[PDB]
Amino acid sequence: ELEALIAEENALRGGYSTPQTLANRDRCRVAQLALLDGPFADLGDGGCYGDLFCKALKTYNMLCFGIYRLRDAHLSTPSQCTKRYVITNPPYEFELVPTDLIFCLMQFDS
Amino acid sequence: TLGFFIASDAKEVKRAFFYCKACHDDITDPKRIKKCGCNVKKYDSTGMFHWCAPKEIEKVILTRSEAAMTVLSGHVVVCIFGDVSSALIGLRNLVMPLRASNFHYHELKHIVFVGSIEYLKREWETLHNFPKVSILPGTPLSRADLRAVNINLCDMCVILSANQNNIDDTSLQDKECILASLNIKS
Amino acid sequence: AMTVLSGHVVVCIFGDVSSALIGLRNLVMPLRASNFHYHELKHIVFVGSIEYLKREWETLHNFPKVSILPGTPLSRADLRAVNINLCDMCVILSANQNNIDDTSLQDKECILASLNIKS
Amino acid sequence: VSNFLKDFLHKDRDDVNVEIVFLHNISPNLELEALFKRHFTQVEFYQGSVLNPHDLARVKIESADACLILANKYCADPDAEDASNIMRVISIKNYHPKIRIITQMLQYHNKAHLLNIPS
Repeated sequence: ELEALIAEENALRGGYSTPQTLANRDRCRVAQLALLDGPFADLGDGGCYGDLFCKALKTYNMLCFGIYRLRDAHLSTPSQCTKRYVITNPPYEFELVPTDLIFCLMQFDS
Repeated sequence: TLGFFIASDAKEVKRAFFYCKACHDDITDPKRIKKCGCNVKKYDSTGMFHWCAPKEIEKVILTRSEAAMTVLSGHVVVCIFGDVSSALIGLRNLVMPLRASNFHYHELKHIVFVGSIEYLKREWETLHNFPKVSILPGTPLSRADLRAVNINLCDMCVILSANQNNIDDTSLQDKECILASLNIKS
Repeated sequence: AMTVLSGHVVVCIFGDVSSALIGLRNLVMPLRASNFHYHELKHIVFVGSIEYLKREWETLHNFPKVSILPGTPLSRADLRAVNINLCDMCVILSANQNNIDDTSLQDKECILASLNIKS
Repeated sequence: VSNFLKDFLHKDRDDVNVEIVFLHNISPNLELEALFKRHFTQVEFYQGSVLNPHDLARVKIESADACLILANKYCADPDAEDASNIMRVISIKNYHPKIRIITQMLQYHNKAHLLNIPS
């Protein structure tokens, strides 16, 4: 419908807020969450990915689907690199480290 | 109802269709699952994007001193290698997902376009209904412009080129963007 | 949009500031042929670029009921402004025939314009 | 090439056992072919691109003493030529970071880009 409106007018048209549009506002958005100081801080220190997935989905209706992991995290020696790589859909028994970011789909809250 | 899954192989996906609680609840191994039969406008008309009243391009253009005076943090810097005679790239496709009304107004990220104003005036007629968008009419290759927009504090720098048709050799089409990247890292 | 047009002729033109003139007077003289009374004359509205139409205008400025909408034949808003659902005829013409090299692709604009109006 | 070979392969130059390998995607014409034939015992030519690592492996850039990059002094846009040469330097240093590079720069403000390459 928005495609048809934009095709007709060649522009985006404003409008007044109605309960239907405000209900249409509620969706999910892509986000990255850190495990350093969040509600999953304790679980991110050596815990499994599946427990994080289940807890997030059950409590906040949050869908975790990947790990943005610091590249030099498996090395014993310390490193100054801040680069991270993508791990898509890790298994249940995948081990977490506190310096990890979680791809998630978060609900809208007013 | 159709459902979308992420999986390594398509054989495990059929378990979502063959599942039944009667003779699969006790089964622990997933590979053992079988087919046993047991007053003011703030959004657009559809209300799915943040909207603002149209504004002239003069009110969003910043000078280098003006950009330095304002403090930008957690913003998006879009460096563009455009021209007065070059193919439009459709910058609205970059700005609509970032004004998607899933986000509150305070969660929206400021967008600063760094590039030629002769190119950007030809794009502005599709971008003037979005709230927090500004222009620095300079060059992505100049360090003074990058320091004016606080590129060390942005959430993302997006480097795009528009003069792809002009360059004949395919491998040399990326010389600007690559150089721009190597500039910012140094 | 304020003025009401009915039983008129809408001439959509795919012109340009640097394109061959097509001689629009040859379209307007037979429609102002004095066989018709003044009340029987059909209003002519040209929809297209004003850079091309200014170059045409020096041979069309002596005819009574001719107007210009400086827009695009491919935009639906311009077509709704001239009440294209009430016209007697819509004439779709192109002027950039020399620019396109491939012969079969010379008609892409006009054809698309037609398919727009029908939808 | 004629000026570079005239100075490099001078008759009064002390005996240096250094061969010259030209790498260029554009095939040489009759005059370049004759010039390469005149120095067939010291000069070889290969068709290829610096930006392609296969061609860099062909000319044995990993064991070459140096790479010399010549510029187009007669070009419409000197900045584009300088950027292309800087990208050639980036490609060579990405293949082999320790090779010595002598390059020609047209404009003075462009050579600062060379300081952005850590190699």
